[PDB]
Parts: sequence; C-alpha cells; structure tokens
Amino acid sequence: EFMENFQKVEKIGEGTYGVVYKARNKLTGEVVALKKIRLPSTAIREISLLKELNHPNIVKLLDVIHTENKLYLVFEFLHQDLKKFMDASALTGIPLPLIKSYLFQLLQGLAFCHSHRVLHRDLKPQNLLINTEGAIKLADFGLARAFGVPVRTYTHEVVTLWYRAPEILLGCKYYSTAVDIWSLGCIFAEMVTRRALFPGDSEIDQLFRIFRTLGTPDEVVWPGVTSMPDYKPSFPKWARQDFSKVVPPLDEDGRSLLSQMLHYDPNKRISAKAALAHPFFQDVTKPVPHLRL
Ligand SMILES: Brc1ccnc2ncccc12
Repeated sequence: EFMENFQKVEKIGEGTYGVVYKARNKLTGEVVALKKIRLPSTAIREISLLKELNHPNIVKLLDVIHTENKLYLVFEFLHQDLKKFMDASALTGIPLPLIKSYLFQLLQGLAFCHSHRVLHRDLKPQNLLINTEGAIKLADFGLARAFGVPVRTYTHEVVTLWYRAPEILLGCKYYSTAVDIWSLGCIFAEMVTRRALFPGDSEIDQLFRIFRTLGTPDEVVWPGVTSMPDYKPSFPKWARQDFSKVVPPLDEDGRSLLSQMLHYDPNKRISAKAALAHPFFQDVTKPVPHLRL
C-alpha cells in the first residue's frame, strides 16, 4: 500500500541496496527520493538516528519506514549526481574554482558527520548530489554501518572498489573517519584529471593500482601494516610516483592537500576539519554550475 501515499513514483535508477524512485508526498506535495532496501531492528534504530544528522552538505533523510517487512528511506531530492556531471564535463573539465568549491563543501559535510562519530565508508561520485545553486551534498551517510557494503547490488551490479581506503582492502576490522578522507581524495583527483585515480576491477588490482602510484606501503610509512590480515610479504615493491605526474595540472597547494588525504597511515591522514584550514582553500568561492536538467 506504501506507494499510494505518494501522488506518483518513477525510477531514478538502481542503488547499492534497492531501487531509487522519484516520488511526490501527497500531504505536502514535496518531490523526494524514495529508496527501497530489500531483506532487522538494530539497523532500524541506527538509521532512524540519522534523521537528526542535519547539515546543508548532507542529503536530508526525511523518513525511515518499516512496512510489509520492507524498509523505505525518504530523502531530499537533488536533480544530478557528480558522476553524471563529470561525464557531462568530460570535453572541458570542471573549472578549478567549482572543483575547489565542491571539495570544500564535501569536507564541511564530512567534518560535521565525523564530529558526531558517523562515517560514510562508501563515498563515490554517484552518492554526491548537486543542485543548480552550486551546492554539493553527501547521500547515504551511515547506511554502510547499518547494512554493510556487498560485493554486488540487488541487481548483481559490481559495487565499485575505486574509492576504498587501503586499510579496508588489507582487512582492517575497525574503520576510522580517515576512510572517508581517502575516498574524497580519490574523487578530488578524478575531478582534476577527468580520469579515476585507482580504477581497480578486483581487490588485488585495486591494491596494486594504489601501490604503483603511492609506493608499496612498509613499516616506515605505515607502522603495523606488515601485520594486517591480508598483507603478504610477497607483494611487489613499487616506488612512489611524484603527485606532479599523477594530478597535473593541480597547483602545489592542491597536490599538498591531496598528498595528506592519501597518506597510507590512517592516523597521519588529514582530518576534514584540518583540511578546511589548508591554504588550497584561501581563495575558495561558490560558483554556479552549468546544469542541463
Ligand atoms: Br536524488 C538521488 C539520486 C540517486 N541516489 C540518491 N541517493 C540518495 C538520495 C538521493 C538520491
């Protein structure tokens, strides 16, 4: 009966966890994103707590509905995701000032959630949503704690590894907020170069692409790494590349920030809060993007 206290309902696409619909609420007339999650009470409690986790760079969670043994998440509707926008921007690139504005807003969103001890764990361009007024917002915060992150979606589509922090790939049991900083660093590099930084197609391909760029990690740069569940002494030993080669034509400030976002040691990785104070953002602005809706 649920899709009846919506005036109507059409299909935006296929989420990690279920189908995503565009729908209108009949009481309010508001246009929302409705996500079906297919199948647990602990998840219900934790996801309901995210209704309070409100920030202008976090996609608003309007309602959590458990009915007929199905879960529906009701979110703020935004017209476009950063994946589509980057694909639309492929011939020209996103202008640097807009890249800087989006990174700045995304760090404010991360700083807010992290301050409340909530992490994302699965940041990717597809869950960064943009509006006509130059805002960017993080979608699906705190869901990964609730439902985990599967190898495959409900439609068996492969869940992307491209943004996964090395601690996760090496089998670390405990996530820290540093996993989100790693993901956002990967997205920053992709906005600048118009190519994914580490487009792995398996867990080992993902790790070896990271190794070939940043060097094979060792006890020098990452104390304890040789004791991680999935670390092998037999890993090939690649040398580190200069960031000047990895993200041209990013300036010294941006390369400095990106380097701190991609430190192997999660402890050494820059926080969201300290990243907001980085000299890269001294001249930050809020440009209006060119959106075709
Ligand atoms: Br609008 C929209 C589109 C796609 N995925 C989304 N995920 C969360 C909230 C809004 C979304």
